[PDB]
This record gives sequence, structure tokens and C-alpha cells, in this order.
Amino acid sequence: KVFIATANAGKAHDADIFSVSACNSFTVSCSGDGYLKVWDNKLLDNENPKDKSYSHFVHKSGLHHVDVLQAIERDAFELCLVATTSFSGDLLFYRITRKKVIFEKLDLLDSDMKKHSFWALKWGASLSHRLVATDVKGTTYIWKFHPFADESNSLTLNWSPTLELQGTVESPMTPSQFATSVDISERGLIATGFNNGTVQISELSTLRPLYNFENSIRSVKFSPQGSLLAIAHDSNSFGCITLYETEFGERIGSLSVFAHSSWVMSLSFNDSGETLCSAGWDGKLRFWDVKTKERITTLNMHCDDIEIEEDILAVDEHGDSLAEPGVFDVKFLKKGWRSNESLCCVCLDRSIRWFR
Repeated sequence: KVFIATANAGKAHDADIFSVSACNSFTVSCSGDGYLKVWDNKLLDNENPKDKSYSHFVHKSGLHHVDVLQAIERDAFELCLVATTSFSGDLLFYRITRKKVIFEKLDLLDSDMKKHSFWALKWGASLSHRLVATDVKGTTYIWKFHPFADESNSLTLNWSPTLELQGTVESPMTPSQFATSVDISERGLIATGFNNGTVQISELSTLRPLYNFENSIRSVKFSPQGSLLAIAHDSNSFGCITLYETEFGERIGSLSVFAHSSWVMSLSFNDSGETLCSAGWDGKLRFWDVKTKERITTLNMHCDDIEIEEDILAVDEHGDSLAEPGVFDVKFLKKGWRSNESLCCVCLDRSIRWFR
């Protein structure tokens, strides 16, 4: 397979772009500058992404994670939610709607929850939608989202959302350590990565530990099937991918040629679960055939890739070259989301890039 550049935005944020997510309607990025940025997916015949972009300030501590949920509520109510976590440990919620794109901050968490310092997060789309998050102390949280507070509000489509804590699962290790990453599968499995190289899988709806196994985990992603778990982890300055069968937790394989000459920062399975994209701090997006565990293609990121020459960022804050900017995050987009499976990544040169 061959992936090609379709659109990009240089100097997209005023600070580092740590995380990116997408739904049918739009890609959303978040940055250490404190802003969310929404990017229309229905972009035109090579039109400037920035002209179809909408920013919203969230928290001056900066944002390090963002995920978007988009569904229709019984052919009636368009539901589009963004969750993002800040460096202060806050976990903020915004409803998104369309003169054009509007952000509405939601008050969902109680006082008890707000004492935690949230890190990683992930929506579990459709009986109600779920959300999962970690905090820095190593605990994972599981909520159920409701667009309507009671049935009277539901019967009138009266927006009044709540978040109901289903419970938590705790960190296996001696003293508890930083939980860097999370995911939730379609089959109902939760996986949590930690900064000591450990990973604990728990059962959703039980919320009880099933098992675990043992340098820091950076990303954790269930394949769409749910039968395989890909894990990015540091290992003596290099970045490694280890695959695990998901039932007993046996390691079944790995991806190499180590996976990246520097850290593997993020993972993203395509829709079929056949391809796996690795985002690397070496500034590479490598794609892996999952079944044969074999590298298929590589995209090398360069600061001079930016279509508008004016917002090429060739040098960082200290004078060091951004010739090959590391990739903070990557996400596969479904077939018909962009204007044929798409992809999006965000890199150290403060750029966001769409492909294929």
C-alpha cells in the first residue's frame, strides 16, 4: 500500500500538539497552548485547513489528551462530545454543534472526581456510551454517559448530560505508578499502560482485573476485533511494539525492522485491524501488516512538507533542527470521513497532517 499527503497545517497551534482524534465531521487536536482546535473533515478540493478551523481555549496549563465521540441519538439528536485532559489534571467536556462550530463546556464531574489528576482518556462509543480515564496515581475510571438527566428530558430531546461513575480498577504494582495510557475494546475489555512497563487488562462491566504483564508504556490499543492488543513501550532509548493475544495475556509476537530507532509515541489500528500505524519520535509513521508482523511502508515526516511555505517551522525553541519532527500522535480515520481510509498525525514542528 501507498499513503500520500492530502492536506496539512503548519504552526497549527502556538505550542506542542500532543494529541489528535477524529469523527466523521471533524478532526480535533489539542495543544500545550491550552486550546482545542476543530478541523472540518469535509474539506474541499485542496483548500487551506486553517480556513475551516475553529479554536476554543480550555485551560492555561495546556492540554495533552483529546478524544471525540460522535453518534446520532435515535435519528434525532446529533451528539458530538469532546473530552480533553490538561496538565493541571483537569478533565474537561465540551458539546460541539453548528453560525458555525460552537463549543459548550459541560459540568459533569463531582467534587470527589475533581481531586484526581487525570491523564489518559478514551471514549467507548455505543447500552449508553462509556468513557475511560486514568490519573497519575495509576487508577483507571469507568463512567457511563447520558445525554439526558431523566426521561422527561429525553422525551423532549432536552440536553442535560450526566456522567455516572461505574467504578474503578487499581494498579497491580507495589507502590502504584503513573498510568500513561488507556484503551477500551468493542468486546468490552479495558487496558491500562503504566510508566514502569506494566500493563493491566480488566473486564468492563466487572471492573475486575483479569491479568497483567511486564520501561514505560506509551500507547495501548485493542485491534478492532478485540482479539489482539498492541503495546508501544520504551526499551534502552529505542521504541518497541509487542503484540499480545487477549484472553490469557500471552505475548504472541512483536514488530521490528526494535520497531523505531526512537520512542514509539502512539499506535493506531486501521478499521479492518489488518494494518497498524506506529508514530515515532524518530519522525516516522511506519505501517505494519498485523498477521505477518511485517513492515509494509514508511512515511518520513519533514518540516518542509508544509504546503504553505510561510508556516514551515524549520527550527525549535533552542535553535535545533526540526528537519525530521517527532510524531506525538496518529489516528486512522474511517473510509468516508475525509473528502480510501484516511490518517492524521501531529508532530513536534507544531503541525497537523492528513494522509491518503
